[PDB]
Formats: sequence, C-alpha cells, structure tokens
Amino acid sequence: TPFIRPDMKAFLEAIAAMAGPTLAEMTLEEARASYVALHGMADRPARELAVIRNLSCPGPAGDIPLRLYDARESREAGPVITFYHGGGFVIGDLDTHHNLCTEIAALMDLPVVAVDYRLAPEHPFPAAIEDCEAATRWVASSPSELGRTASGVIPIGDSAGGNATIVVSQLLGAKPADVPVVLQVPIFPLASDAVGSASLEAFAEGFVLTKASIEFFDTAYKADRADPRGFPILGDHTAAPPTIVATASLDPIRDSGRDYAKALVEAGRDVVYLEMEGVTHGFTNIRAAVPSTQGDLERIIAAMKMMLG
Ligand SMILES: CCCCCC(=O)Oc1ccc([N+](=O)[O-])cc1
Repeated sequence: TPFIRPDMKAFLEAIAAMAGPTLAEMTLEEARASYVALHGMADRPARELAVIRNLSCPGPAGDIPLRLYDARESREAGPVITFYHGGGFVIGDLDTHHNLCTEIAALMDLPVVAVDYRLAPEHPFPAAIEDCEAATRWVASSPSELGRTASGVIPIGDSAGGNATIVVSQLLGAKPADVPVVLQVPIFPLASDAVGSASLEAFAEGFVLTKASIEFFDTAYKADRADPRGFPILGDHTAAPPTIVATASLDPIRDSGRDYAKALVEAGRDVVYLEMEGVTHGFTNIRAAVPSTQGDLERIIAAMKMMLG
C-alpha cells in the first residue's frame, strides 16, 4: 500500500466513518456549506493580526470582494501575496481559507490579499480566472485603498487556486501588470488534465479529494481542454517566474503538479518541487486535525523565503 502518516490515516478513517452524500448528491448550498464545516473543524485557528480588512476592486463582471491580511499596521513597499482559494471553482470562499491566509501573513511577514472570485456553475469558466487576474492587476497597481505599496506580486493558491496561480502568472507574463510576478506558489494545482493520470486512478476514492468530486467540479466549471486558461500546462513556460510547486503524494491530481514542475525544468525555469509524503490533497487546511500538516505548510513558507532572497 502507499505510505500514509498515522495522523493522516486517522483523519481518513473519520471521513470514511462520516460517510454521507457526495457533492453531486447535495444541493449546491449544502456542498458549499460542507466545505466550510470541514475546514472549520480541521484547520488550526486564525492568527491574530494587526490588519484584517474587507475591500473590493473593479472587475469585468462587477466588483470583486477581497480581504487584506497584514501582521503590520504600516509597512514599506515590498511584494504583496495574492491568494486564490481552492474548491474546484465551485465551492470555497474568503472564510474557508481565512485561517490559512492569516497563517501565511503571520509566517511570511508580508501582506496577503485573498480574492473572492466568481464561482461555477453560476459563473462558468473563465469567470474565476477573470476575477483572479483583475484583482491581482489591481493589487499590483498599489491602489490607495490597499494602504500598501506593491513592488511585485506573489500569486499563491491551493487546488483550483493553484490552477489560477499559474494562469494569472501566464496572463501577467504576456501582458504585464504595474509590477512583476516575483514568485508564484501553486499548491496541489491542476495544471494538466488529470483524466488518464496514474494518480487519478490510484487515489480516486478514500483520499479526501475524490474522482467523483473532480468530475462534479469539471461539469460545473466547463473549462475547455484546449484553452491554456483552463489547463495551463498548455501555456508558454519560457518566461515563467520563479516557482514553488507543492503537491501531496496521496493526491489524485498529484501527477498534474509533477507535470507542471517538469515543464518548467524543461523550459529552464527556476523551480522548487516539494511533494509532501503521506498526506492528501488539501493538507494546507487540515492543520489541527492532522497536526503534521502544519510542518508541510512551514516547508512551503521556508521555500518561499528562500526564493524571495
Ligand atoms: C470535498 C472535496 C474538496 C476538494 C476541494 C479543493 O480542495 O479544491 C479543489 C480544487 C480544484 C480541484 N480540481 O481542479 O480538480 C480539486 C480540488
């Protein structure tokens, strides 16, 4: 069998005990609420921070809600992290990933702006990308409402948010914002299509993210398999910014992350590839229920500090 950490295994056994309906069998509101509840019970509590403020910026469909996290009430110009939550582009919001954002802000000592991007099925592909790109460009412009000056931006996100991370970096690479992407951090991202991958078959059931959920999200979002904004493995990697790709060894979409990191090396780009051993997809948000995942997040943080100099 594949290696599973004991604390990870205990969580998986509890999920199996819970049982219950699939995402597709729930109403959309129920599916979203179930994600809120899982992260509410599984993640470590929020860090206390000097600044936690709701903002918004203009976007192509209307205003995009944002949340700013900063350990400092005032700070000098520097890079700003721009965070896109996971949830298949269907579930998640500013609260499902709130505690993680406070942790990133506390441990990095950099401001974090999370994006409340439009969700499918109500807003299919590419709505999420439109909002993540717009909000990242907005942050990169150092607007007065932000109260911080950005010298560069650092896209980061988990799962669908890691897909968005890569797409945003490619879009800004092609048409720069007011400051560059100085580092991108796609965490267990969807980069290439997982269909047909060995990891999707190996981890299709019993590893938190299921093949059934992947198919549910896909039906809702409707990304075009030939569009690099849906599957950014298809994009131009020759000028990719410095990158940290973090995956999980038990992740059905693990191989998608492997593929992306291999493509960056193939294009001669600087990349840190970290594959956390014995944990699942979503490890960034289960840091109380599976305490060893706090250390996995701390390794990403250390890699980010190193890559930033
Ligand atoms: C209850 C399942 C939680 C998985 C939600 C999540 O952690 O965010 C994801 C985002 C995107 C994809 N995907 O594109 O396959 C999978 C997961």
